[PDB]
Amino acid sequence: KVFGRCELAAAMKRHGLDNYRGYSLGNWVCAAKFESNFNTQATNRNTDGSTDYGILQINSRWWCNDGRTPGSRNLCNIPCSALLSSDITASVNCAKKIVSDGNGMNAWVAWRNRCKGTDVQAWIRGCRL
Repeated sequence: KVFGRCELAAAMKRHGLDNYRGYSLGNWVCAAKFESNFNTQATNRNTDGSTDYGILQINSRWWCNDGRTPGSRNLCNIPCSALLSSDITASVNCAKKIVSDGNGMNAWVAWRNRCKGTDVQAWIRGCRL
């Protein structure tokens, strides 16, 4: 599923991401835009052989099991395919664990390079939240 901007903001808000660990909703919408273009089915393979899955491009080296990332962990205790569903609940629950791991949203390269420091609240302007 390809979310609309306000559609995703509203789903994310409903799942408790607004101000989660101090990150306002716009940060999460911005990260999702640049990680996946709001597409829950986005996958991208990394040169180490791990793969990033879903709307927040969660990586199989630590966070989910795809059966093909040898020596990897499964810290969200989920098949990576669960991160591709049209229902974002699994991606959100796992992202809450990631952002708690010490480095905050810097664990998302696109957020650090394209969202961090910018006027992120623009990503939720005009939405009925």
